[PDB]
Amino acid sequence: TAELKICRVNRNSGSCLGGDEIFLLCDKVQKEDIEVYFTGPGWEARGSFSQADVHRQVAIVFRTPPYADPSLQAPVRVSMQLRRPSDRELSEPMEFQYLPD
Amino acid sequence: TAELKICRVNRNSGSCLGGDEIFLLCDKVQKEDIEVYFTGPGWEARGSFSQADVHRQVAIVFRTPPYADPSLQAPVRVSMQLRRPSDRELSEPMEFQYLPDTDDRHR
Repeated sequence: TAELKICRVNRNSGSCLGGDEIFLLCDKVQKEDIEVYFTGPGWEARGSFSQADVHRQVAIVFRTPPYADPSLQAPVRVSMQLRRPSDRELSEPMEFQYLPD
Repeated sequence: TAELKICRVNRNSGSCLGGDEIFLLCDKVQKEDIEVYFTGPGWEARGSFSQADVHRQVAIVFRTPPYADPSLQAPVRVSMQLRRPSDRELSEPMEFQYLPDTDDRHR
């Protein structure tokens, strides 16, 4: 039922230390059944936010998670995706790059 | 405050030269009847965006207008509000701080 779609973001790169605030505009989602996933080879972490951070079901403001390597020497590419935990549905991925701090 | 309301923004400060991208979350608005109104003593300006920049009536991504003075030496706080042209309704004001900036091409 329904699909997940990332429409726009304020940024697609951030520090490998995590903690950057991201504004993500999306198609209708359910605040109690939604997450933001970051994935790379041998690594996965969720964006940090609460239900109050989901605005009118069409935008999520969250903080990026720390990357697996806190002392990056060059950019690394990971995928950012919306994920509905109930049915495991995933949105098409968006490129996100973690950078040296 | 009645119906127009700014709920959250990605940043509340930017260059006095304008052009900074702002993500503003708000209560329901009509894309063809809404604007972001900046004001200060004897100065007014509007944020720049297209109707396509209004996301599902509850979010606006816009570029800040340039402040009245590009020679700003110290930060200056101004007001930022949602404004509805049709009935001139205004949201409660949010503070925005313009910051000094330079352009090697402008003297």
